[PDB]
Amino acid sequence: GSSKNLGGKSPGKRFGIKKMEGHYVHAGNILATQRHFRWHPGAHVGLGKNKCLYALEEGVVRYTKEVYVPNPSNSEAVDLVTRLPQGAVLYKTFVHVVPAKPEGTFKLVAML
Amino acid sequence: RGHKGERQRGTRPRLGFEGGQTPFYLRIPKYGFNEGHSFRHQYQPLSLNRLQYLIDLGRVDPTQPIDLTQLVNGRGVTIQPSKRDYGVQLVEEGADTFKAKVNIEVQMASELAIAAIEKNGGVVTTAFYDPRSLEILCKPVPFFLRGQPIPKRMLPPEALVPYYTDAKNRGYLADPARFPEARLELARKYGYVLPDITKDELFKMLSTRKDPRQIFFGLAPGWVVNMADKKILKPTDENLLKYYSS
Amino acid sequence: GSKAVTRHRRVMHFERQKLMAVTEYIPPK
Amino acid sequence: VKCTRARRLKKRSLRTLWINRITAASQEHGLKYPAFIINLIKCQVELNRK
RNA sequence: ACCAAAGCUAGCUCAACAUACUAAACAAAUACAAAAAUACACCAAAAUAAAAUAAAACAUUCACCUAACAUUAAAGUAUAGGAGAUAGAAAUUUUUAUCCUGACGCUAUAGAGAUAGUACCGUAAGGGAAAGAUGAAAGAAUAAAAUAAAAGUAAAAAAAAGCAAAGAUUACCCCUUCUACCUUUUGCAUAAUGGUUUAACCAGAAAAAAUCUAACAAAGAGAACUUUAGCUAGAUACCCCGAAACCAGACGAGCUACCCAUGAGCAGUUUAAAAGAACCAACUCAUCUAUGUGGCAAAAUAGUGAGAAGACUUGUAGGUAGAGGUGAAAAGCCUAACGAGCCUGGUGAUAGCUGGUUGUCCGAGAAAGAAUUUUAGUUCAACCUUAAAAAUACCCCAAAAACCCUAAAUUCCAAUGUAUUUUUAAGAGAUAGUCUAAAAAGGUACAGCUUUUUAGAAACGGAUACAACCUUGACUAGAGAGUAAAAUCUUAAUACU
RNA sequence: AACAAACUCCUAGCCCAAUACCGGACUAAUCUAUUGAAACAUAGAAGCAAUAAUGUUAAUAUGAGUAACAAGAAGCCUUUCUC
RNA sequence: GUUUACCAAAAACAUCACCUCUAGCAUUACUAGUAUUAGAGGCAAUGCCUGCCCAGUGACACCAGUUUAACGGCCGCGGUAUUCUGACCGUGCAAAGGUAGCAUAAUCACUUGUUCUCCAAAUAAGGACUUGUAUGAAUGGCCACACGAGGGUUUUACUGUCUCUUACUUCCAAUCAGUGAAAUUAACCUUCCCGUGAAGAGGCGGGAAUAAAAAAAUAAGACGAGAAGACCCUAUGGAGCUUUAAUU
RNA sequence: UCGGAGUACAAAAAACCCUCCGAGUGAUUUUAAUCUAGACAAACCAGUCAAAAUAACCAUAACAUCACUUAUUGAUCCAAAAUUUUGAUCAACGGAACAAGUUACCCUAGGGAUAACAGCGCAAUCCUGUUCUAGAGUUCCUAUCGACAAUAGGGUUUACGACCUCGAUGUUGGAUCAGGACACCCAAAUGGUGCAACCGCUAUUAAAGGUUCGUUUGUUCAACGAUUAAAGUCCUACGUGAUCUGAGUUCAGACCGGAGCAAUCCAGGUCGGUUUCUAUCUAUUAUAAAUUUCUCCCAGUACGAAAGGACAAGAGAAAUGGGACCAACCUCACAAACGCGUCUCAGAGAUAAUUAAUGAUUUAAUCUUAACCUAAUUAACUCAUAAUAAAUCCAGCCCUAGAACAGGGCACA
Ligand SMILES: *C(=O)[C@H](CCSC)NC=O
Ligand SMILES: [K+]
Ligand SMILES: [K+]
Ligand SMILES: [K+]
Ligand SMILES: [K+]
Ligand SMILES: [K+]
Ligand SMILES: [K+]
Ligand SMILES: [K+]
Ligand SMILES: [K+]
Ligand SMILES: [K+]
Ligand SMILES: [K+]
Ligand SMILES: [K+]
Ligand SMILES: [K+]
Ligand SMILES: [K+]
Ligand SMILES: [K+]
Ligand SMILES: [K+]
Ligand SMILES: [K+]
Ligand SMILES: [K+]
Ligand SMILES: [K+]
Ligand SMILES: [Mg+2]
Ligand SMILES: [Mg+2]
Ligand SMILES: [Mg+2]
Ligand SMILES: [Mg+2]
Ligand SMILES: [Mg+2]
Ligand SMILES: [Mg+2]
Ligand SMILES: [Mg+2]
Ligand SMILES: [Mg+2]
Ligand SMILES: [Mg+2]
Ligand SMILES: [Mg+2]
Ligand SMILES: [Mg+2]
Ligand SMILES: [Mg+2]
Ligand SMILES: [Mg+2]
Ligand SMILES: [Mg+2]
Ligand SMILES: [Mg+2]
Ligand SMILES: [Mg+2]
Ligand SMILES: [Mg+2]
Ligand SMILES: [Mg+2]
Ligand SMILES: [Mg+2]
Ligand SMILES: [Mg+2]
Ligand SMILES: [Mg+2]
Ligand SMILES: [Mg+2]
Ligand SMILES: [Mg+2]
Ligand SMILES: [Mg+2]
Ligand SMILES: [Mg+2]
Ligand SMILES: [Mg+2]
Ligand SMILES: [Mg+2]
Ligand SMILES: [Mg+2]
Ligand SMILES: [Mg+2]
Ligand SMILES: [Mg+2]
Ligand SMILES: [Mg+2]
Ligand SMILES: [Mg+2]
Ligand SMILES: [Mg+2]
Ligand SMILES: [Mg+2]
Ligand SMILES: [Mg+2]
Ligand SMILES: [Mg+2]
Ligand SMILES: [Mg+2]
Ligand SMILES: [Mg+2]
Ligand SMILES: [Mg+2]
Ligand SMILES: [Mg+2]
Ligand SMILES: [Mg+2]
Ligand SMILES: [Mg+2]
Ligand SMILES: [Mg+2]
Ligand SMILES: [Mg+2]
Ligand SMILES: [Mg+2]
Ligand SMILES: [Mg+2]
Ligand SMILES: [Mg+2]
Ligand SMILES: [Mg+2]
Ligand SMILES: [Mg+2]
Ligand SMILES: [Mg+2]
Ligand SMILES: [Mg+2]
Ligand SMILES: [Mg+2]
Ligand SMILES: [Mg+2]
Ligand SMILES: [Mg+2]
Ligand SMILES: [Mg+2]
Ligand SMILES: [Mg+2]
Ligand SMILES: [Mg+2]
Ligand SMILES: [Mg+2]
Ligand SMILES: [Mg+2]
Ligand SMILES: [Mg+2]
Ligand SMILES: [Mg+2]
Ligand SMILES: [Mg+2]
Ligand SMILES: [Mg+2]
Ligand SMILES: [Mg+2]
Ligand SMILES: [Mg+2]
Ligand SMILES: [Mg+2]
Ligand SMILES: [Mg+2]
Ligand SMILES: [Mg+2]
Ligand SMILES: [Mg+2]
Ligand SMILES: [Mg+2]
Ligand SMILES: [Mg+2]
Ligand SMILES: [Mg+2]
Ligand SMILES: [Mg+2]
Ligand SMILES: [Mg+2]
Ligand SMILES: [Mg+2]
Ligand SMILES: [Mg+2]
Ligand SMILES: [Mg+2]
Ligand SMILES: [Mg+2]
Ligand SMILES: [Mg+2]
Ligand SMILES: [Mg+2]
Ligand SMILES: [Mg+2]
Ligand SMILES: [Mg+2]
Ligand SMILES: [Mg+2]
Ligand SMILES: [Mg+2]
Ligand SMILES: [Mg+2]
Ligand SMILES: [Mg+2]
Ligand SMILES: [Mg+2]
Ligand SMILES: [Mg+2]
Ligand SMILES: [Mg+2]
Ligand SMILES: [Mg+2]
Ligand SMILES: [Mg+2]
Ligand SMILES: [Mg+2]
Ligand SMILES: [Mg+2]
Ligand SMILES: [Mg+2]
Ligand SMILES: [Mg+2]
Ligand SMILES: [Mg+2]
Ligand SMILES: [Mg+2]
Ligand SMILES: [Mg+2]
Ligand SMILES: [Mg+2]
Ligand SMILES: [Mg+2]
Ligand SMILES: [Mg+2]
Ligand SMILES: [Mg+2]
Ligand SMILES: [Mg+2]
Ligand SMILES: [Mg+2]
Ligand SMILES: [Mg+2]
Ligand SMILES: [Mg+2]
Ligand SMILES: [Mg+2]
Ligand SMILES: [Mg+2]
Ligand SMILES: [Mg+2]
Ligand SMILES: [Mg+2]
Ligand SMILES: [Mg+2]
Ligand SMILES: [Mg+2]
Ligand SMILES: [Mg+2]
Ligand SMILES: [Mg+2]
Ligand SMILES: [Mg+2]
Ligand SMILES: [Mg+2]
Ligand SMILES: [Mg+2]
Ligand SMILES: [Mg+2]
Ligand SMILES: [Mg+2]
Ligand SMILES: [Mg+2]
Ligand SMILES: [Mg+2]
Ligand SMILES: [Mg+2]
Ligand SMILES: [Mg+2]
Ligand SMILES: [Mg+2]
Ligand SMILES: [Mg+2]
Ligand SMILES: [Mg+2]
Ligand SMILES: [Mg+2]
Ligand SMILES: [Mg+2]
Ligand SMILES: [Mg+2]
Ligand SMILES: [Mg+2]
Ligand SMILES: [Mg+2]
Ligand SMILES: [Mg+2]
Ligand SMILES: [Mg+2]
Ligand SMILES: [Mg+2]
Ligand SMILES: [Mg+2]
Ligand SMILES: [Mg+2]
Ligand SMILES: [Mg+2]
Repeated sequence: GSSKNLGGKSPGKRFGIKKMEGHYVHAGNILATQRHFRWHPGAHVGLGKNKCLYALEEGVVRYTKEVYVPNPSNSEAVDLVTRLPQGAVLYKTFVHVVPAKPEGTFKLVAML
Repeated sequence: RGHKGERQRGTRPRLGFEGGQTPFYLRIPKYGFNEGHSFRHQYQPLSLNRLQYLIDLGRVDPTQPIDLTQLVNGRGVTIQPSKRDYGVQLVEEGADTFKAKVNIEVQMASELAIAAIEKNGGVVTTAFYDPRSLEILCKPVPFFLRGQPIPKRMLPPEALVPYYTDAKNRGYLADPARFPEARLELARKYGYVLPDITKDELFKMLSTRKDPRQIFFGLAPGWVVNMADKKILKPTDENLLKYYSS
Repeated sequence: GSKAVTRHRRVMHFERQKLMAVTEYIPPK
Repeated sequence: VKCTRARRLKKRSLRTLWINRITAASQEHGLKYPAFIINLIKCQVELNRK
């Protein structure tokens, strides 16, 4: 016969994890890019409009399992929390960046 | 060579052709980076570090006034009139260690370069040279062998009139009455005492200048230099004298 | 090449045949 | 080309020829070649087949 | 021992100088059908060159390509271009005379085509060769000297068995071991391509950026330019043969198509008939079959056939010429090939396509990701080669990477084992893949089938033969030794009174 | 057990395969600059090397002494016969 | 009568006849002519005929319009007389809806349509039946005399065509004497079988056979010799022809 | 061309004329600024995020939202608008500024990288045998058959793949000559039967020989007439064109129907249409020792209610095939050749399926991959037997011997 399926060809977007645990990253480096929320951002990690995670401070990347407390203004998420039984808590994965360099140091500039 | 194709038969396409695909040099929008580059003026930079270096080694001497011709004979700078070079600009790279006292004439100067020279008690003046005149000025001996009268130096174009008319740039066409007040402003700005140049024994040499219609020192338009006989020819007709002096 | 599952008792690689012959069952005597 | 390849085979062919002579001379005494060689090495007698 | 071999002149090439440039011969005859002494004439002419090609197609465009007055620079600059390919000035500058001219040019398949535009092939324009060797004397031919060396033959036919040889051997064979050589391919002893053999001849060429060596150095260069260690000079580089075609100008209607002139043929027989009537010769066509197929013949011979007073055959001579002529249209014929002649010039047309590519040895050594009138090709990335700089590369434990269920396992990383990797500067090839094991898909849970991902291989040993399976770190010599993969696989069965 | 490799030992070394592309060291034969003087050395230059293009020219073979070609007879020699 | 000189001589072209079209006229064609003339074409004597259609295109008029012997075209669906058939009727679209004739034809397929005659036996041939849903009227329909190196069938007569080959002559042929060519050729010391293999082996593997040469024969193989496959595809390779391709 | 899910199971990437969904934009207002660290992605061109800083406004205010939110899009040049800005089903979507058909009149360069013919691979299709019994067979599974299903093998058909050949592997049917297989049509032997006999159906064993002549079609095939013991199936480059044929396919001419405005096209028909080769090598160029049918007879017997009607055994005559020969007839103008004419044609061993005797494992029985002995029994095949036979005159002539070379005669002829 004849082919009915069309348009199935599309290259991958290379969605995945870029920096593993222990990698030393600087400010602005994209930790990971994703389609859906696979890894939630953590401490010192921003979140772009396309759900990509980028480090805000220079340091060591760490991955952690933590609890999930949704924003009350998010109607869909708060409804899911409402229907949970009393003994359960949501758990999600997070990406952290523990800072390495200190904020600054005091130096002698002038001795009057 | 290879095995078959356009490699072994030597008929591969031109340079920059990517096989039907639009080439890299044809998919970039046109913008003016070299628009009118053949008409932009160029100035060879001269640093005060090199100017001090020439004087210490005897390449040039401050006793005699220094202009573009003396720099070329000293192998300090090379000027190519063909490549739209309009002279030498003074830069301030070595202003801190400049201890010479000269009467230098250039085609462009900076605020710090002028201040550095005036600190020691020198004179800086900027003059414009047409490419027809600049070729003669940089290579005087070849010109004198062409058997032609010395022509008048042309005026700067409308674009370069303000630069050589203001007293801030020490323009050759500037009003001399505004030089002393402009000189003192630089002395006040950089905090150096302005020397009284009129009390130095070289005041006659330091005050030497050129007429705007004059090319060389002491020579006049219309003169023919017969180098073989070591004699200078001068015109006599009223029209010839008027044309070469107007 | 044939599929992993066929209808004709797929012939093993010769190295695998030796493995199937050295790992036989010998009843106690 | 045949000269070099045969030169490699020259050593093999002569070694094969020696074994046939050793086997022929060993069978004459009623002892096979495999029994004549291993039971001679066990006596620490290191004689090559040549 | 024949056939053969050897020789060094003939002359030529590229310049320079240079008179200033259709030679030599012209007694007679030469543009009547040239070389024929002699009668009322006509005579003469111009209209931009086009295209093959490049732009990977092709329409605007495409250097030189008829007419420039040169050289050093301005400059491959200003400008002109489906603004693509490529095309490209000027203003302004530089240049001292005569002699010193000859040859790191050839030596009879070279150099001009040349002993010669002659033989010879073409109606014509046109194409166009091979060919010489003794010595001081051949007025020294019972004459003399020289290599006796190419393929091919003779002296001298052959004796089982094999890519014609090697290992050898007292011995030519007999024995043992080896699937011609290049090209082209995933893979060729292949029954895929080319070559009978010999001699002669025949195919890599350019200096912008770069690397190596040297001069001088913040300056270099014997002007004109380049310069934040650069500038000047040297050395290191990129083939040959071949289309069908396209354009312009010549020469061809003595064959053939048609026509205009001028001539010449048709006997007998049958009919009031010279009626595109009838029988049958000369004569003209060529239906059918058989010989012939490098033939007698680049279209014929033998037999047999159709017309044979007409729209008929035929001689001489003239006319129409290729964007055309001519045609009772067969897309026929126009000098033995006409879907549009031949010759020369443009022309060394251009081919991603086929074939060819000439001494020895040594080092390292690649199977395909992305665009593309693109998949028969190119240009990038990866990989790799040469040189250089630098510090980290592989293996890599614990920790770590998603939400309903989910295998083999990947990513990332210290130690450790080991020397690799990155960067900079120059680069080409390749981009047409075959099988085995594993995870899948299409198919017939078919293919030596097809599309992807991971891994392997392309022995001179083993599976008798064998590209892909197994053993194997590919040097040379030895008549030494130890080993690896591996050589014949199992059963072949049932009395129940 | 044995027999069995480009593997690995043993004795000497010049001390490890290859297609496209790339790198290197040498070198046959010519001419020229200086040497050399029974045929060479160090250099500078190129028409610088042919077992392969249904390659060009010339000469040789094989096919093969094979395919195929021709003169009517006798005599007294040029005259009679047969077509 | 004519044509593809050199594979087609025919059913193709021409042709008398009929018809359409364009032109009122002078010094080189047509023509030393003047519409009963001369060109540009179609179709093919004769005989009986040549039906309907200017919507489209083209031409003329160059405006309405006029022209098909100009290019071309010349219909569905549903119901209806016991059954069958469908005179008729409903409804729709068109410029008109294939009229006369002939017909399983040289006429898509169905197809060896069905039937009769011919033969012992008929995918042949002739005569009928006939929607041929793709026949058809000067791109001509239909009928006939004469004619045909066209194509098909039947009877009669003859015969080596054949059942079934044979005898005898000449040119070839084979021996002797003379002259003496061509395609071809990697090297050959050039076997058979089974198996293997770039998938059909004189050459590999496992076995068999095996003194060496000459002459005369038959053509199974050497993927025999000959022509760089005419078929097929590819090439940003050509050319001829046509037009509603692009540019002009 | 662009996006999502599976193939691609756990970092990334990953294909098919693979399996399924979509996009070539709408709705709304929160109308979404300037400038810059660092990164993801990637051949390139493109695509994405983004802290700090500045301005905007709660006076220390930057993610436009929703529809699977992911895709909702286009490079230069060029053109138009104010200079801010815009412009393509350029969808062939990395895009030539603007270009269709046909070629069987075809040409050139190449490809077995790629088709038709042939081989090969494979077995969907096809063919052959077995396993399983529901049932058909009046009762009765398997005398003859056997649905739904199981399993093994053959390589004939149409396909599938595109692996060897396109610097050529010549292509249907006949003519000639046939080589081979057995899954046998006839001939021979035998088991079973819903086998009385006759005529049949079915199964086992055997391949030495044989398998007709005609009308139509180019035909293989098929139909029909006559006959035979029977008119087998298939392989062999669907054998065989360097042996022949060219009717058909399969060039150039020409009509008819149809498609196209045309050129031209049609596995639609019709008429016509060049079939080349001198044999180099391999291979090859005569032994025999028959086969079938019909008649008569047995016999109108056996067998059967009758109707019908045998086998074996005996005798004879023909046909084909093998090998020979002219007294006659016939071809016959040589003294020969020739057919249409004449002549001749064979014994023993040995077997397959099957049938029977004796007899043990199993003191019965039982033909025995139990022993000994023995019996009935297909065709091949083997052999008896027959043919061949003398080593060494050979110039010449003759010959029923012969291409040459050889061979037989030449004393009385
Ligand atoms: C099929 O017809 C083809 C020829 C085409 S040209 C007559 N066969 C080729 O072998
Ligand atoms: K071939
Ligand atoms: K080839
Ligand atoms: K070749
Ligand atoms: K003429
Ligand atoms: K002739
Ligand atoms: K290509
Ligand atoms: K005729
Ligand atoms: K009309
Ligand atoms: K009829
Ligand atoms: K005729
Ligand atoms: K043969
Ligand atoms: K495209
Ligand atoms: K198949
Ligand atoms: K072929
Ligand atoms: K048979
Ligand atoms: K042979
Ligand atoms: K006869
Ligand atoms: K028993
Ligand atoms: Mg993809
Ligand atoms: Mg996808
Ligand atoms: Mg090549
Ligand atoms: Mg290639
Ligand atoms: Mg394109
Ligand atoms: Mg400069
Ligand atoms: Mg596989
Ligand atoms: Mg072009
Ligand atoms: Mg090209
Ligand atoms: Mg031009
Ligand atoms: Mg313009
Ligand atoms: Mg010469
Ligand atoms: Mg020579
Ligand atoms: Mg010789
Ligand atoms: Mg041998
Ligand atoms: Mg091989
Ligand atoms: Mg191939
Ligand atoms: Mg290759
Ligand atoms: Mg070959
Ligand atoms: Mg080839
Ligand atoms: Mg050849
Ligand atoms: Mg350079
Ligand atoms: Mg052109
Ligand atoms: Mg022309
Ligand atoms: Mg004539
Ligand atoms: Mg007459
Ligand atoms: Mg007549
Ligand atoms: Mg004749
Ligand atoms: Mg004849
Ligand atoms: Mg005759
Ligand atoms: Mg006649
Ligand atoms: Mg007649
Ligand atoms: Mg002429
Ligand atoms: Mg014409
Ligand atoms: Mg004619
Ligand atoms: Mg025609
Ligand atoms: Mg035609
Ligand atoms: Mg010609
Ligand atoms: Mg070329
Ligand atoms: Mg590829
Ligand atoms: Mg690269
Ligand atoms: Mg770990
Ligand atoms: Mg590490
Ligand atoms: Mg490729
Ligand atoms: Mg593959
Ligand atoms: Mg495969
Ligand atoms: Mg791989
Ligand atoms: Mg081996
Ligand atoms: Mg080793
Ligand atoms: Mg060993
Ligand atoms: Mg190596
Ligand atoms: Mg390769
Ligand atoms: Mg040298
Ligand atoms: Mg050379
Ligand atoms: Mg040579
Ligand atoms: Mg040839
Ligand atoms: Mg050659
Ligand atoms: Mg010669
Ligand atoms: Mg000869
Ligand atoms: Mg011969
Ligand atoms: Mg002869
Ligand atoms: Mg006629
Ligand atoms: Mg003809
Ligand atoms: Mg004729
Ligand atoms: Mg003819
Ligand atoms: Mg009429
Ligand atoms: Mg008529
Ligand atoms: Mg006609
Ligand atoms: Mg007609
Ligand atoms: Mg009509
Ligand atoms: Mg009208
Ligand atoms: Mg009728
Ligand atoms: Mg009719
Ligand atoms: Mg029909
Ligand atoms: Mg017929
Ligand atoms: Mg007939
Ligand atoms: Mg009829
Ligand atoms: Mg019709
Ligand atoms: Mg009409
Ligand atoms: Mg018609
Ligand atoms: Mg008549
Ligand atoms: Mg007739
Ligand atoms: Mg008759
Ligand atoms: Mg002879
Ligand atoms: Mg032999
Ligand atoms: Mg074989
Ligand atoms: Mg062998
Ligand atoms: Mg063999
Ligand atoms: Mg002969
Ligand atoms: Mg012969
Ligand atoms: Mg061969
Ligand atoms: Mg053949
Ligand atoms: Mg051949
Ligand atoms: Mg070809
Ligand atoms: Mg074709
Ligand atoms: Mg293409
Ligand atoms: Mg083209
Ligand atoms: Mg062209
Ligand atoms: Mg043309
Ligand atoms: Mg148009
Ligand atoms: Mg990256
Ligand atoms: Mg901010
Ligand atoms: Mg462009
Ligand atoms: Mg594209
Ligand atoms: Mg893309
Ligand atoms: Mg372009
Ligand atoms: Mg035709
Ligand atoms: Mg061709
Ligand atoms: Mg391929
Ligand atoms: Mg064939
Ligand atoms: Mg096939
Ligand atoms: Mg084949
Ligand atoms: Mg099978
Ligand atoms: Mg029942
Ligand atoms: Mg099966
Ligand atoms: Mg293939
Ligand atoms: Mg394939
Ligand atoms: Mg060949
Ligand atoms: Mg036959
Ligand atoms: Mg047979
Ligand atoms: Mg049987
Ligand atoms: Mg029977
Ligand atoms: Mg055949
Ligand atoms: Mg045939
Ligand atoms: Mg023939
Ligand atoms: Mg043949
Ligand atoms: Mg025919
Ligand atoms: Mg027609
Ligand atoms: Mg005929
Ligand atoms: Mg025909
Ligand atoms: Mg022979
Ligand atoms: Mg023959
Ligand atoms: Mg009887
Ligand atoms: Mg007989
Ligand atoms: Mg008993
Ligand atoms: Mg015997
Ligand atoms: Mg005798």
